Amino acid sequence: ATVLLEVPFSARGDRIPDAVAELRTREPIRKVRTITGAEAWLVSSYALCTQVLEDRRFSMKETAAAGAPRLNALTVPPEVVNNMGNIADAGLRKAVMKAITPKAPGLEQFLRDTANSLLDNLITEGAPADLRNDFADPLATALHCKVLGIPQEDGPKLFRSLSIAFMSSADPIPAAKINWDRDIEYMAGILENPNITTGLMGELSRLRKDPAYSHVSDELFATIGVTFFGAGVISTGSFLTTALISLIQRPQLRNLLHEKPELIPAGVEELLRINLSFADGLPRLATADIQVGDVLVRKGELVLVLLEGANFDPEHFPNPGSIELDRPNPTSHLAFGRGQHFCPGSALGRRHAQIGIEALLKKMPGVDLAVPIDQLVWRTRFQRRIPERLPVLW
Ligand code: HEM
Ligand SMILES: Cc1ccc2cc(N)ccc2n1
Ligand SMILES: Cc1ccc2cc(N)ccc2n1
Repeated sequence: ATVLLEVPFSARGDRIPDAVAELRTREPIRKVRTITGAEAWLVSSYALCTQVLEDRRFSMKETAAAGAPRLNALTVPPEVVNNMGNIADAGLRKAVMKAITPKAPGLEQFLRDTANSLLDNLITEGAPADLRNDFADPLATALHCKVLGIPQEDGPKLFRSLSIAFMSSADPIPAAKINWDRDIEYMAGILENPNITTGLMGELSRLRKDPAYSHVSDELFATIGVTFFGAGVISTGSFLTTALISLIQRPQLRNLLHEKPELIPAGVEELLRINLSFADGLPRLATADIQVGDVLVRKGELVLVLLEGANFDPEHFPNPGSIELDRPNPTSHLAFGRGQHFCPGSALGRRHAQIGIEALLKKMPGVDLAVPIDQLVWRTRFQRRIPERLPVLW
């Protein structure tokens, strides 16, 4: 006897397992067991993934209900899974969205200046350099301090919560509550701090004292700061790190982007499409009985939308494992989701990766891995796939 197929399949972010294409062809929705022991429906074709993400009867918020089959344990309060919903209900969606666009005056120059300073410090120190810990993550942390309006020197301590906050664990994590409560107290202090007048926290601090928002809770305001810092920093640092691996492993493309930097936006869109940074399918709970392909998903069951299942589907992206800069459907991948919950940080995430890549290719045009690829250590039981260190020379 064999056991029910377990997810996730591999924590490696540098290769897609051959199993995914076999599942997609044979059984694009099928039962799997998650790390909690729950059953779920794993959805792996582009057609069926888009169906589930575009049907709100597959609910994000209901994944937090007591008693439901779980992908992993909550690392935040259950009402917090619903954070964007709550932002919208408080009338704060347009203001949050405006504050996190990469369009603010000087923001792109700040990203460039910060990427160049981090790269000059690595060049001074000499090879090997670690492009995750000493490049992509500090660039993500400095960008999000600037976008929030909070001091750059507060970025490292907020960042240190993330290796626990974004765990994908079978059981509750006592350190995640200690760090969440601390980080909420920090963001509540920021809303009372008269020096914080710019970015997303300066805007929320003003709206807090405006009569049109006098009954929005102080818990929501602090929560938006902790959730957007952590989600933005983990998502952009982890995607930049694993896109740098895919670029370094393609020297022909690396040289083409170095020679024609105007192609970096189209290269970043293909690196988003092939990115394996999400370690688990996106979870949803059925709120009704709904036909998905050959399966009737029933009310209360867990569905997992496998982003690389959709993004490597050759029926939608022919020659899916190849980076092609002239596809006719280049932004139609699911790297930022789809539907009601499509990432509000999409533009910021694209600009962070374009600027970090442009700066790296100008400063270190000979960048290459300093260890054999199989020597990267892939973090396990985490919501992202990331190498613990990314050693390069140039
Ligand atoms: C390359 C970088 C990023 C990637 C690949 C990314 C990916 C995603 C994906 C796949 C979703 C959908 C989750 C779902 O439907 O279950 C999402 C949602 C979200 N993202 Fe991003 N993200 C990125 C950057 C950011 C940034 C920069 C921020 C904020 C500063 C951010 C904040 C959020 C929030 C708050 C949600 C939940 C939206 C809702 O529930 O309606 N993300 N992200
Ligand atoms: C439930 C949830 C909430 C916020 C999220 C933010 C992201 N960048 C990615 C996935 C997210 N998922
Ligand atoms: C045997 C079985 C299996 C899964 C079911 C899910 C439901 N929502 C209702 C009845 C069910 N019955």
